[PDB]
Amino acid sequence: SIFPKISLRPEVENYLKEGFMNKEIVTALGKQEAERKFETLLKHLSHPPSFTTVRVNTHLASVQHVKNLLLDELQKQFNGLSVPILQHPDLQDVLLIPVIGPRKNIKKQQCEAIVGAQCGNAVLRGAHVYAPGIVSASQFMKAGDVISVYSDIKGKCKKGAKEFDGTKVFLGNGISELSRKEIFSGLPELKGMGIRMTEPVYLSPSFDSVLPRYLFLQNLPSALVSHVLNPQPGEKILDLCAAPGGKTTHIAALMHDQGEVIALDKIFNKVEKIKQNALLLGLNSIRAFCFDGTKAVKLDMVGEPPFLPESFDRILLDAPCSGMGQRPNMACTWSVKEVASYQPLQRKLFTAAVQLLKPEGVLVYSTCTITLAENEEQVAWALTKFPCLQLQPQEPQIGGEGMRGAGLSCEQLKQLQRFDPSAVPLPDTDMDSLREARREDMLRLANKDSIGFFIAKFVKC
RNA sequence: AGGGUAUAGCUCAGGGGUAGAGCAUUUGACUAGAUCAAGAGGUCCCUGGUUCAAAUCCAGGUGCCCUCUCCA
Repeated sequence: SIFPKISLRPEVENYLKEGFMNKEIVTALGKQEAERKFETLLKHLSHPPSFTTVRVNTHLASVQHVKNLLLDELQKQFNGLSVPILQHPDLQDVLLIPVIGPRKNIKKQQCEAIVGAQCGNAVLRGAHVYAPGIVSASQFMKAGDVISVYSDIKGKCKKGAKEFDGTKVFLGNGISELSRKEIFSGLPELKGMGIRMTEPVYLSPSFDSVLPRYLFLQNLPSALVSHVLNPQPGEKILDLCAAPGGKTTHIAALMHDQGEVIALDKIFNKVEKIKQNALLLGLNSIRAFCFDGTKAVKLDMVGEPPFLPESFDRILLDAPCSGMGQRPNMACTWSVKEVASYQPLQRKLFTAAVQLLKPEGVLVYSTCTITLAENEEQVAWALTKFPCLQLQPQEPQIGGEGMRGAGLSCEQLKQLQRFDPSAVPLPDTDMDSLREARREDMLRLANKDSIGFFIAKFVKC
């Protein structure tokens, strides 16, 4: 629709192209088709998902209660607009709010501000512009000025700059609450509101300080993962890469906080964020540790990690990935070496996971990337190296089947869940479109028009 | 078969031989700053290797980072 394709390095785009145009897909579909599929994918990745999906913290509040509170909240924020809040029939603890946009009738103001690419993506998903996000602003900007926010998708703007000839993307207009002086004079690492978005291209609710103990903003497949893992109350669960602990706290909430959930991560601050989230949402079965997942298997002779092999009931490998499935992702200035730099680490973490998994246990491997090398290929590799593992069907089944290329069978591909951004056309949700929308169309939209994601389920013998 | 990164207070270019920009700060003019000038600034992370010579290339060490919705 409104945005161009995702700006990739030629080498990177040709890499992904090599991925989606392999012998198998070409055979089953033909080059003329697969190419358009790939291009459509690249065209969709630049645009936000058409649904704001929020997870309800069932361990503190019910879905109904939270839904009503969010109805009041949306009534407040949107000044009396009428957007619905659907409840997913398959994901019981997930609420869905449709995204209104894009709006092409936004009049660009002369007073401008430039945020980081990440902050831009956040704004497109309904966030305001907080002070640490602004990297550039008009030198004559005062608090209260109606300004136009642009996203530095290339990340080539040097902080403090009064002008920028690089690549900008209009995100919408908002009222400023700081002057350029207040932001860039001296060095105050100040926090708070910088730009209150009043006219965004995509209209979505702001989830900053609203129902912090009841809500958790989370993409549909990410919430789906914990459901697929299917943890039972009283079991022992371990996710090697947990931070900031969305899927962790979800797992804990599914177990009614009755059991043991061990969460690991390499970076300290991230682990602290896990703990903060757990304490916030009221989960007490969560125990977080700063630790290298690859070195989590006990070897030397001595409750904390490392752990003895086959000592966990279920294991979730939410492995680190290229993040190519991220939406909206307008530009990626990465090297190819950087993009494919994850396969070895993923494999190490996988091996460590399998070693730590009890027999008849469940191992869920999940990424938010679209590359074959990090998804289906890893599944084939895993099924080869570990013959004790066996691919399992998943519930609920929401995403598409696995992509051909790794040499798996159709029966094997059907047991995988791959979310494809190019599944459905980009819906230009308007109020008139809202009024005339069948519910099943909205649900199919939420299920299909989502970020890139991949889920695989394994059982040990 | 993990990767990226370390340079001025901040944000970052650059590049085998005299240290670069924007912003911040400092000073001077003009009417506190949508003005004009002027200079103040850094053992270029540590160690070792290649080399006549390493801030640059290489290896090891260390710190930070690799978004899976919102103080970026």
